[PDB]
Amino acid sequence: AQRDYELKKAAYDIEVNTRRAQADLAYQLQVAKTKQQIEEQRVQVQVVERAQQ
Amino acid sequence: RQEEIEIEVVQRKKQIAVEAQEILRTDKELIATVRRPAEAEAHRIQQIAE
Repeated sequence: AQRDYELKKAAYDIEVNTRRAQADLAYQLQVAKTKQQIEEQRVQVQVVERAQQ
Repeated sequence: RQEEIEIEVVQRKKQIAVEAQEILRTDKELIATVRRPAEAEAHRIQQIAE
């Protein structure tokens, strides 16, 4: 009876840990994507600055 | 920053008009400091030679 319960617990824990790992790291991925858009415009100022110089 | 650097552009655009007067100033200045004094110095020689 203990074994029958232990195996389902471990089986469900695989999915819970998997989904938690995804959710945990989901923030930094978007932070990278957002910075990707930002940096393009940060250095775009250099182009405009040089053009007036 | 496009508008900030434009301030430097309009300054240069005007500085050109300043230096245009500077040429004319420097020209008249050379007539009074070089051309006329040299013409006076040359007359002394023609007189003291006699």
